[PDB]
Amino acid sequence: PMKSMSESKCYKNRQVFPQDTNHHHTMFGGTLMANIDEIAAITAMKHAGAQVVAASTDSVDFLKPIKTGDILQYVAMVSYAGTSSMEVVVQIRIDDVFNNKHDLAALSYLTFVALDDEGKPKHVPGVYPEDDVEKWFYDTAPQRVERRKARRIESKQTIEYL
Amino acid sequence: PMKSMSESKCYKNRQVFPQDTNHHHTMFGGTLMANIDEIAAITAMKHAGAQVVAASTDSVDFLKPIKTGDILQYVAMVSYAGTSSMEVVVQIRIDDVFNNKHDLAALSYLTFVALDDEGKPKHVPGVYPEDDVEKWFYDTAPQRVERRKARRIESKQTIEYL
Amino acid sequence: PMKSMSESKCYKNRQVFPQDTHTMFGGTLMANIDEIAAITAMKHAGAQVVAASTDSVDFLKPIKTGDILQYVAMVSYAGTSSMEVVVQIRIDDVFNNKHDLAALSYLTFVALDDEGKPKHVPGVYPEDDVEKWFYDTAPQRVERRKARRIESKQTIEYL
Amino acid sequence: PMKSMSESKCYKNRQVFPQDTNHHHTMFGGTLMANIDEIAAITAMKHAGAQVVAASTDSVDFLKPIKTGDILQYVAMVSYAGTSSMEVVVQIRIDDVFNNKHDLAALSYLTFVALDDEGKPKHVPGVYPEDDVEKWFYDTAPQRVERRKARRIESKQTIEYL
Amino acid sequence: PMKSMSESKCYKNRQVFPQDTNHHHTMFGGTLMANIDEIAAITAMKHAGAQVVAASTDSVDFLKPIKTGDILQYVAMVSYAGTSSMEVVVQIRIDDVFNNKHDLAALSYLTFVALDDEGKPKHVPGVYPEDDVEKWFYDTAPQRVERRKARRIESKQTIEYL
Amino acid sequence: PMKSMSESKCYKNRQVFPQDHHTMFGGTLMANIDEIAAITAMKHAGAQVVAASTDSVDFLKPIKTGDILQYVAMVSYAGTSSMEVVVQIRIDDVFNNKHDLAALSYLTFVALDDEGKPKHVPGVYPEDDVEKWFYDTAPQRVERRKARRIESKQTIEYL
Repeated sequence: PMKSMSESKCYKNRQVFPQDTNHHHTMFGGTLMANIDEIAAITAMKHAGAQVVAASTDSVDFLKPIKTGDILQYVAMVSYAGTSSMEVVVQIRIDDVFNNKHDLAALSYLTFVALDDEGKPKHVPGVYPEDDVEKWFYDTAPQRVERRKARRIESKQTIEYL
Repeated sequence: PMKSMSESKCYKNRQVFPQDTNHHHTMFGGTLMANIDEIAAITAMKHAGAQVVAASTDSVDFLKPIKTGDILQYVAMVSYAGTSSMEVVVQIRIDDVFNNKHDLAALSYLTFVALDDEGKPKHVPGVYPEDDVEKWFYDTAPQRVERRKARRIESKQTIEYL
Repeated sequence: PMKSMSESKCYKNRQVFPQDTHTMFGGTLMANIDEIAAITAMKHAGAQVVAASTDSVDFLKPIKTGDILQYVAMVSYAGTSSMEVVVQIRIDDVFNNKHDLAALSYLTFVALDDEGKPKHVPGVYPEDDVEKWFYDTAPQRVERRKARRIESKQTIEYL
Repeated sequence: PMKSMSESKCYKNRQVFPQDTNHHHTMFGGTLMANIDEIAAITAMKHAGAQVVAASTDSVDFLKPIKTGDILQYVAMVSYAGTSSMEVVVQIRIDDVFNNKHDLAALSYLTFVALDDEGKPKHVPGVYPEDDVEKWFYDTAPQRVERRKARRIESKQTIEYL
Repeated sequence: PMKSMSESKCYKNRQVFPQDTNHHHTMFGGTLMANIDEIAAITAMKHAGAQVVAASTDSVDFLKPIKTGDILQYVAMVSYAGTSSMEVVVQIRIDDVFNNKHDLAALSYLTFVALDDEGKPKHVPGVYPEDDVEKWFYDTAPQRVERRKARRIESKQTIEYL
Repeated sequence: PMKSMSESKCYKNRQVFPQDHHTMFGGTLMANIDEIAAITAMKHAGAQVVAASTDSVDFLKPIKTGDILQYVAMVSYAGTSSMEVVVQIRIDDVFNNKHDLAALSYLTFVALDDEGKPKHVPGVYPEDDVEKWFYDTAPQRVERRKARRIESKQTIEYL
């Protein structure tokens, strides 16, 4: 079974308010990350057709500053599907509604694991791209997914050490 | 100029409440990340002696599930100091308070840039470990820092592509 | 100048939890409705907007803890400076891929120039049969809107 | 069995804080609607002496902008009591304490249904006005109510079509 | 110049939500204290007819537990007025709205100072009771007020020592 | 059985932001005070705890936006089942590495068993010159607390 990256794509438009920003008109990194986590989890469930858990936030790159009164569009897709696990890619765009352009302000990758009711890993469908943006994330996923497994084993050492 | 990892170490004790969990009694990943972001930024400022910006969240590994009513301890330290940049390591512990135990539930690494009154990169002091845990993060930090730089190469290639 | 109902269409997916309740509390739903409708109206007007009124929120099916919500907002009517936004709130069944309409809301926004004055907005046109259903039923709702702000007019006068 | 509009009257003074406003320092239509819904539900419970559920928000009219640091006074009353259903009216006042004035900033009408311990519609006492303002909302209620029942017919036609 | 205790009396009905309670379904002391502080300031502004600042929360006594879904009624009054300062008393009641009983669940006393538009202390009117509840708090204020002036001497000793 | 004031000492660093004339809202400060103190009391008692009272919160220096706050909570007194927790709220100047005491609070917690009845707690002892200042002065605050609990129950009696 295969699902396109589009089938489980989730959208979220949100505006940046003063309670969401810092001391320099600039969005709290923590607030961006919470929203990222929220949209990615739903995208992961839709795709898996099962409850999911976050194994890890593999990265969040802050690329362009986000200020109060800015309009955000979050886009989430499954970019890699292993046995029970998926990489979700989230794009966070600054949406200019007065000259109708979009700039990529942050980029994030997350790893979710699907669970049955047992609490055990559930097989998930595979995923496939349909346009080239989807293909870009799809093609680059395998080098990211192995680095994820490598850094979780150096994370294995660290817990053992402590 | 040099600072110990301890000089700028920040602590945060917080309890896990219903408002913070999902309907499986498990802590929202986004909430953990907002708190991680908050504690790490303060640690980064203390150390830099200047305002700072988040360049990136390099990873969050969720290692043990966190449930409602659990007591958390966040510990943040600067584990690497470059020219203008800091890696902050944040440890999130589940604190067993009548068996006085601590289990490592999540581990995160973040990157900050110090800024002058203008908004341009500012020199930061170097950092040094004093105990063997501090030395562990310090010693393993350089292998992590190159991966950080290699992988934002992928992010601009990705921005370029889009 | 015209925009389709799709051009300014905004989406929001949300899961329902306890801080959100096993019936979802209305206040939470109404904050999310207002948030999504305003962004759709800005996108359409290409200008700052203000909420003139919430014309209705209909609670049709209860929303329970752990339900997954999908909000869809569209401009269903554009007069001179004012837009009607319709928000559909769906209970999104993701393991059997069903959708049930749980709540329905209609709001009225006015576009503003930099002054603080009403700004002309482009028109709107439907492209599919759902968009047409809301587009076609909008005109009775819109004067019912101005009809009750004349009744709102008497009320403030009296008080 | 009958109750005056005053018997179930609820009050709420609240100040408007940044957490409640957008970047024009203007109160969120959504926050206001949550507060209206909260005060109306309690007034509806008091009148019916039963748990209640919201069938609808019949209207909210935004009449004067509400700004940060403004002091609000909410007043909720039952303006109509049918068999199992109640109309609640909420007046939202900007409360000026330096000259002791009140200006009407928003007006809302909501519809609640009283429920059995089973969850089936429960009979409510009737309601009666005692002054000229209460009589004004009372005399104007039946027209709003007939519109309410009409608007749920169009709500079902919409559902059928979808 | 004098005001009765009733002139500046503020009311607030609020229901207790999950967001307000802990993992034992029990209201956050911090939330109650925030709500207490909010209503008292307004009562203080009303009495003084000027901006106010909180000098202290003189005590909050938790007398009966407050749970999720409970309905609270807060009542705030000026119980004492010195030259520039006011004591506000807040009663927090659990409101049984189907048997119309009230239990006093918490009791708090706060002290505000009225300020002029510059930011210096402003004189406030005197205060007087009209019923037996109002006279109860008025008559017992002198000991609370002396408890208050003593405790800011000890607060100064503490600062000097630190 | 005894624990030092340090064994259960808790820390919390926070910055003062929008959601928080920008002069920090007392309610935000008091919410944070209550949270940090309850955790210190559990740590000390090694048991679930309830807040009996907030004995005082003194606002000593205004806290304005961009201040960095450091909260420190300690057990300053331990009776049979009850604890006084002292919370220090500091304005932490981080580029001059100095500290100002902005607010000071004392709270009273009672320890509870799984039954829900008062649980005995270990005693407390100071180790440094600051800990001894709070320790030595606690009994007069503590008696002032036991008197105010009577006046509060009597108040209930009267109403």
